[PDB]
Amino acid sequence: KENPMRELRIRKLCLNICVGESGDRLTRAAKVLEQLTGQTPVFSKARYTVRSFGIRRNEKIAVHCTVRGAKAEEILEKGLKVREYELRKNNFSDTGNFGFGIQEHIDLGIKYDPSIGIYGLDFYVVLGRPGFSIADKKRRTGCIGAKHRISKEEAMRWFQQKYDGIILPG
Amino acid sequence: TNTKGKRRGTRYMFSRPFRKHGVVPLATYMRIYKKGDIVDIKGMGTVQKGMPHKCYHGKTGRVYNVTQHAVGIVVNKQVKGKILAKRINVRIEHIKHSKSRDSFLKRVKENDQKKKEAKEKGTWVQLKRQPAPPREAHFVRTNGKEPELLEPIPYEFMA
Amino acid sequence: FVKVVKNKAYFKRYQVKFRRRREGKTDYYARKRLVIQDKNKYNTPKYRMIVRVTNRDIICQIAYARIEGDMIVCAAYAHELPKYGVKVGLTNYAAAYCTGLLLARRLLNRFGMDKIYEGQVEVTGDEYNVESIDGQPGAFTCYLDAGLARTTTGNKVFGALKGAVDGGLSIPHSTKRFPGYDSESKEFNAEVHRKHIMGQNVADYMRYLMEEDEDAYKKQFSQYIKNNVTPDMMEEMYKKAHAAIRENPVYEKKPKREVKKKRWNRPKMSLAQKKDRVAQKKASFLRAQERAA
Amino acid sequence: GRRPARCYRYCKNKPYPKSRFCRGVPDAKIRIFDLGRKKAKVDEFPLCGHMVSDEYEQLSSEALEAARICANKYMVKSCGKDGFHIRVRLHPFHVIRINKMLQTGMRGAFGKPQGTVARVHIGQVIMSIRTKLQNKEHVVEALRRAKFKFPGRQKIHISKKWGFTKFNADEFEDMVAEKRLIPDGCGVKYIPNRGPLDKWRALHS
Amino acid sequence: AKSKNHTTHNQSRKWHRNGIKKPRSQRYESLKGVDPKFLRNMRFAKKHNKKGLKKM
RNA sequence: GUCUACGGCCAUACCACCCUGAACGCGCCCGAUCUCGUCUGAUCUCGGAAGCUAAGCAGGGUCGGGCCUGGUUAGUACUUGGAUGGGAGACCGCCUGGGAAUACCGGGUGCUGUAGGCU
RNA sequence: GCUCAGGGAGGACAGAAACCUCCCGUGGAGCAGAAGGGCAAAAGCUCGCUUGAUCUUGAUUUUCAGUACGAAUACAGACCGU
RNA sequence: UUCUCAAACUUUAAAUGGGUAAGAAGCCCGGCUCGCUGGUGUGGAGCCGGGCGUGGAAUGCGAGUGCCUAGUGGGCCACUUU
Repeated sequence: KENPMRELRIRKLCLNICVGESGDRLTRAAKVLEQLTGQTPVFSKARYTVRSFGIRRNEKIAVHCTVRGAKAEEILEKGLKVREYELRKNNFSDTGNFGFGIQEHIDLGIKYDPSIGIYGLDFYVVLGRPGFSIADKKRRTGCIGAKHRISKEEAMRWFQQKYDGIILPG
Repeated sequence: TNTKGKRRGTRYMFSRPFRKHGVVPLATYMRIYKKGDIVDIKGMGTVQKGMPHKCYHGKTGRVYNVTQHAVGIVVNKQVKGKILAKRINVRIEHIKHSKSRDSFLKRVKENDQKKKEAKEKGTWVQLKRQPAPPREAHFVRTNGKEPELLEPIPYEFMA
Repeated sequence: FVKVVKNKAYFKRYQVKFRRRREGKTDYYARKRLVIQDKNKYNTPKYRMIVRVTNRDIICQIAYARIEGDMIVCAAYAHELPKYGVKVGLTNYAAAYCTGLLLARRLLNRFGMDKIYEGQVEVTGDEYNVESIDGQPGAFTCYLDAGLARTTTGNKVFGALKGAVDGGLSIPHSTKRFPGYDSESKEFNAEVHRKHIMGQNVADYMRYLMEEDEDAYKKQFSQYIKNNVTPDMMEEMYKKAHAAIRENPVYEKKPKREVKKKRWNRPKMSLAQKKDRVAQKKASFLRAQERAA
Repeated sequence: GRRPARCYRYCKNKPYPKSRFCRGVPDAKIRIFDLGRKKAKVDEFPLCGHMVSDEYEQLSSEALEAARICANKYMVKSCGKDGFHIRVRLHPFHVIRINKMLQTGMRGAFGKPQGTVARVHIGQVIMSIRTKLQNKEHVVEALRRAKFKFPGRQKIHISKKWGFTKFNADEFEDMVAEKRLIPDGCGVKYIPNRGPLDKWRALHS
Repeated sequence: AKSKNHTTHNQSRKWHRNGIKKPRSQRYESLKGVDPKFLRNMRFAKKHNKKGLKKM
């Protein structure tokens, strides 16, 4: 009997559309997430001026959206079906999280538009556990402890169990 | 000539000790200072407000004035041949009590114990701190065994 | 392979924060303002009303800071409240009020200011302030220690504040953070605050589940069904409590029963044992070779 | 080129290192502070011989460089390329100043950096040579050749230590036997009774 | 025509001729520099000592 | 035996990892109707009590790192005062008093105030 | 209300460097400038409201002759902000 | 792990040094005053009136105080530090 407070689940689904572009592209990039999640995404600014990339400091580069709960589950099913439920070893972080990109947002269930167009976006799933909200209280905060961590090994056998998904090398 | 300037040569004086940086422990802020309380001055760097001048660091005065956050303290700074008892307004955190006076105020009361006791009983007690006398004659025993002979050790270079 | 941040040199140089900062409890920035007195008061005790809402309890203490550690002059916990009427929902705004009220009335009993400074007898919800009466002892003036709680409009700390303010404590405050403060056009609808004090925030939500689906009602309100609390009962259930608190606020202590003295805690392993374990281990290792090789 | 070592012999000034403040410092002539077979194990070069200062004075980088060469040559002529290992245990960190008089005078006379010099104390090691125990008389002669390249008085001591370690030569084999010492290049790592016991199990595995 | 810039050479000898006088530490020091709001009240406390003369 | 609320002193308390937690507590945990706050009821705020000590927390462990405290280093280094002492100097010795710091080797590993529990 | 420099591990385009999370992070960043000191639920970062950078007596500190100036520190009386 | 360093580096850290204290202006009860401070003849200060002289480390030495005031305001040398 595993203690039912060790039930590994999805804390959040960190979506981002980083275009490296302002105004019309970036506002019509936000259309994709808002037609997908049903919530208004935040426009992340540039950290500083990289002249090589064609950005400038505080110029809006990207648009991103974190999703919690049933909505976070339901979107992540649409994402993995485009990757036909297979991910690489090196896609899974040492901290027990995983992520993967998609080439184009049409594959999820949004239809092609002349104005909205095509936008590749980026799934990052943040796997957690009951008692991971200790690390961001205002009152008595604390680290989760070495036992209660998700390992990359534990995160791989979660994906393999939950979504019946094979994990492949390369 | 030197740079005249209020905090000149106070690189180490007004610095905090090693791993005693950060928040001021709050017992500092909640000890009562009266008039005539003998007080030693030691500029804490964490509180830049109401600091004493570097010349009053490691000096001991008595308090004449008590305000909200600070005490006016009379201290003997000496200029040339003149010693000038002068009045500086120092905040609490640059000030402790002085335990210098507090070993006398026990001796006052201890003398009051030994005086009222045998004011009538007629055993004349000693109330003056007589200096450390020449140690009185005594017998050093060598319990059977001899004292160990010492001889100077011969020279041999080490490096 | 990159440079380890937690070397010897890290831990040598490392300065620990204060225990109560390490534990994530005390704000020493905000404490230094609230606790310490002006030097020209000289052990005039500076009281503060310490409201601490737990997961299951509301702790309302009054302390003044002495150098040895601040000394609690009167305590009122919300788990006392069944002896005054309130059975269940011990960590809501209405219990916060009762906890705050019980603290005030209990303290004014111990200073012999029970008859003087009655406070709000009939609970209104408006801004009350306990004025001092001439020829009498002055009103007990303490301040509000909110702790770490994000003081939003309608935080439960401001329940116990109002609870104690109505109970005959002079505490400086504003209605801005009482529930019923219109944030938009900047007025204070006092009727909304009376709802929360008399627990109609809960009673309206009880009815909302009770009328939609009994599945969600039983799960949410299991011990309201159990201890026979209906939404129609709610307002009088606190009026009875508010009056019963004021009748007899004094604290009969729980009598310390004879302890058989057994040690549930593991004792500290002595030097001889620790020194001998590593002797047994380095014997166990060498006869795991002599048997092997 | 540069003045006699009579001018910059005695530790006259405070130590004046190449730093953020003293910049524009010329490059010291000594750079190779150890040579021979400096890729040698403790076990094979027991006999260490120290040249030791007997005077509190400044020894030039150019003198250290000369004495480094003078000892290396004679050690190669005696013990061969890889029958010894020299360490010059002084590093020229004190900067020497020159007041170039080309019509200014003693006005604004603070010197520009001329060179570097090793500040040496009484009973400090200038150079040291570890080699095989047979090559004892060759070490004494190699360091005596190199004494003439320094001012003041140097003594030539034969260490009661094993090579360039800090452990006595009548103690060394007894401490490598019980694995209190393990060889780790030219040095030897001391292993106390103080680590975690998993460290100890790797010792006696 | 450069000259000597500063010295403190004969000064310690000059200071000690007429002694180094510790200040004339007289009893009852002045109430100059004591906070006004407190010094106001103390003056009122002296003003009304006549009131409790019979009681005293 | 021990916790909670608020502390005082701020590592003997930290840090890493493991082990055990009776009861009360403290928590994670269940929700968003109200007050409040968000991209997101995760945080914040609020209303609860199905579930579990997994975690935080407490105690314990480790020839643990660190820290605290002694020993050694060492009467060493440096040093007040002294000499028509030595030495070409560099510097050194002695007399008169004072007197350190690593490496190295031990030991220790939070005390504790007010209020309120629990056993 | 937040935590920084920097590092590790991941993630469509994306590379040494854009963005997104999780972890380590005693300050190694930042605080206009010189350097020093000070600083982590802050003194930094981001927001909210503001004009205590206002009006007024004295005392004091610093340089010092114990004179000015500048700068400063503790109060007191107002009126104010938060 | 190892070699070697720092006037503008430092965990430690001297010797010499610099404050202060070593009583009657002290101690000790008791009452009075206050517009200051206040849960509270609370807190603090200020006043009166009593009672306590084994004069509270060594050594030496009579001190205190105020006017008027010349010359000087090129210095130089020595031990140790620099």
